[PDB]
Amino acid sequence: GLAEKALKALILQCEENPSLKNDKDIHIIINTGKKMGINRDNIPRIIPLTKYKLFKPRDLNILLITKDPSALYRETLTKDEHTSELFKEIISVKNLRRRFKGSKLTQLYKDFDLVVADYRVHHLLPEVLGSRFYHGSKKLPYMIRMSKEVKLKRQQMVEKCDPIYVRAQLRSICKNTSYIPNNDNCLSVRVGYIQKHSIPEILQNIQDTINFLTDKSKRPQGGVIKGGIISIFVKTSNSTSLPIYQF
Amino acid sequence: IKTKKRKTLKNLRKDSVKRGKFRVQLLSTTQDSKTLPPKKESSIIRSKDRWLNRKALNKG
Amino acid sequence: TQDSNYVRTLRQIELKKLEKGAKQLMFKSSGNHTIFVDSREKMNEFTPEKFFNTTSEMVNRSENRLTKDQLANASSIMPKESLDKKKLKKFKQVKQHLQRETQLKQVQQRMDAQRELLKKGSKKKIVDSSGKISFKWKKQRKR
Amino acid sequence: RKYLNKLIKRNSQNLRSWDLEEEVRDELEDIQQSILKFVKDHRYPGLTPGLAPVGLSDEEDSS
Amino acid sequence: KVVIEPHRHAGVYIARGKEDLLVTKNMAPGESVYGEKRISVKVEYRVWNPFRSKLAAGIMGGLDELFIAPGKKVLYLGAASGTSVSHVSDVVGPEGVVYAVEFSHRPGRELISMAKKRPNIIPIIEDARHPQKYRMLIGMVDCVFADVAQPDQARIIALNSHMFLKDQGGVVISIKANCIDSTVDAETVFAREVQKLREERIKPLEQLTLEPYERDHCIVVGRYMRSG
RNA sequence: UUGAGAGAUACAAUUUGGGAAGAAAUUCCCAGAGUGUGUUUCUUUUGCGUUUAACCUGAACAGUCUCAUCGUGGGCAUCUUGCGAUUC
Repeated sequence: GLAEKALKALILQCEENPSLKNDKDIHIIINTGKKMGINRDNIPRIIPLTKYKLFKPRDLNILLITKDPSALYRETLTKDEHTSELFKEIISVKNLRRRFKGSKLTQLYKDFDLVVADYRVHHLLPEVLGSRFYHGSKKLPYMIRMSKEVKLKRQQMVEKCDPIYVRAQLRSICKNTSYIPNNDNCLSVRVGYIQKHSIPEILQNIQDTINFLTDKSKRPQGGVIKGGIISIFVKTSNSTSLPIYQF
Repeated sequence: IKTKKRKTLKNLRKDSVKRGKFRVQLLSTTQDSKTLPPKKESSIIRSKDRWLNRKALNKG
Repeated sequence: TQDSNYVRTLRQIELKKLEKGAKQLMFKSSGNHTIFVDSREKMNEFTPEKFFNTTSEMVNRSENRLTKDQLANASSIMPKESLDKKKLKKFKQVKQHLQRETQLKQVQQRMDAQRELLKKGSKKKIVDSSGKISFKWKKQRKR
Repeated sequence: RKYLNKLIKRNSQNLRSWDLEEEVRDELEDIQQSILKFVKDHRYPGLTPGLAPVGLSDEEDSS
Repeated sequence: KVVIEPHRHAGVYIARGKEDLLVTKNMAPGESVYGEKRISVKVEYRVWNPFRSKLAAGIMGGLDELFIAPGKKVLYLGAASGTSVSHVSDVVGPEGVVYAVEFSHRPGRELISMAKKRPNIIPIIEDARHPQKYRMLIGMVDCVFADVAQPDQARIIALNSHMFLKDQGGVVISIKANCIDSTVDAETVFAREVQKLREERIKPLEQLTLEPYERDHCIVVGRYMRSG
């Protein structure tokens, strides 16, 4: 129950403090003992929640970024009934680099809510995006395999898509959350909204997250913890640390 | 019921029990082997009489 | 032509090493193993143990069936982890050699057809509608 | 009697441990048969962690 | 480094070394027949290949009562190249002897060269089909091995059964289905063959297919029982 | 969705035979065997509909000249990134 009292302390101090109202998320920061192996790129790997949802694709504004020609992409995703109301805007990379420059990029950041791009263009994406999006780790775009078809060696790649599959993929990544792999010991992960759900949801959230990150299997995503997790601190971006689970 | 006792007629009549990897069948009786010409070939005689009474000639 | 020679030489090398391997090796047999008897009651009463008078594992082994009276590994160094490792190593080496041989003969055949593609005649290119490229010569006896 | 069968059993243990194998002999069965007879890319390895292992419930369901 | 293990039958040893192997105590050491290797432990020991020897396919196929022993006399119908028959001379050792027969003349010369070297083999170089020409020189064999591809195996083996078989004796035939009939199924052809021998007084006991060595060969082990 | 038969089974219960502990009743190693449904594989039968089907063959690539091979240069790194193989 000490965890829950500390969460009560955090949320009530969030109510009183003028700065703490103006940032509206909760981050769990973990310190373990050992440094982690994989170098820090910027592919946010996802983490599942089992009992509690977090956000809705029918609740956030979405940007999609394509391959080059984007014609069948835009028209099919617009016209075929599973994604007709989903994405705010679809645009290709070349069209983006032509269209937005500097202050226009900052206006994009101010306006749009969550960004997803094709896997085959994520590697180049942050260079046209710059580092205003790449301040820290909130608005990191994800990557989505569009066609449910795989390119073998020495064979021409087939173009297709399906709104079915892309809608399921967005509903997964918007239901549950994502973390970033590092090299140093300390790490951070966004968990939950202060009003969208409550303290039991947050505790169950933390339990499932630490369980999925402790589990030995599912290794490309969930085997991130090496050594023992020392402690978990709950904090906002502008609040302070509250210590739980110290051993 | 009586269907399964028809199959147990097959059971009392059959001559091959497998014991896992191994198998035992026994030697047919001398008087049978000596005082009967052996049985006919079902597949071959069926083939020849099928060739006779095929549908390609409108017999009957 | 010298390339076809070199690849052929290495292919024969691998073939002979595979044959010497198969000669020095030892497999295990599993075929139809029937046993006759004269009574159907004695047949239904047959038991492999009560016929061979051996143990469980001696019955279940077929490449070696010594009776208990004839039964009437310490020098072998760690048979639990080492000797099975070496048996598996020999058999995996032979499998590797066979696979290598198949690869080599494939490359040799492609190179041989290409080498024959250079001499004489009247050639004709077809595409086998699976997607193969091949040739066919005109009906033309050389002098 | 039990002693006779004991000497026998010792011999059986010797023979068994010399000869037998479990899954190693199965691997040997694989090798012997062949001797006597998942979403990744080829060029992009960041995808196979970066993807989302989507749920058939999150597909078929309409929220 | 290598250890031995004796077999159910005499003369037969399984060598447990760097690989398990089927081996027999040599008669004379340091002398090859078909380019095989050796192993010693001092005692000298000669391999068989279950491929190139059909009885080698039998032993590691597993046969309960093979009627070979050291001090006996065996008949071998079909000793081409002399390999398995020189090996059978090995397993009967010094005291026993084998009478091999053969008809084609290239393995004839090969077997007679092995007869020049090894004593316990006595060769007869005839067509098998008229046993008078070797009942002048053979008397009262104990056991019989028959690997002849001719389809009248029953006739030729019944002939040598009436002529030379020891009473209550042991006989082993090999059967190639794809040589006798070459269209139909293995156990079918086998049952027909052992029917032939049963009518020809040979009481069979077991048969066994040699699967991972041969293409649908089997061997039939039986006895000669109260017969002349 | 006409019959018959053969085999692999998965599970559910059933059961032979050797070793081993058992004062004993009972239990554990093994090699098994039969029954229930289910998963079939194959053989075969029955009816109905149908008379061709498939592959080859001769003077069957080629003036918008074709094809083989070695080389030169260019795109495709938002990827057919190309195997002694044929990226275009």
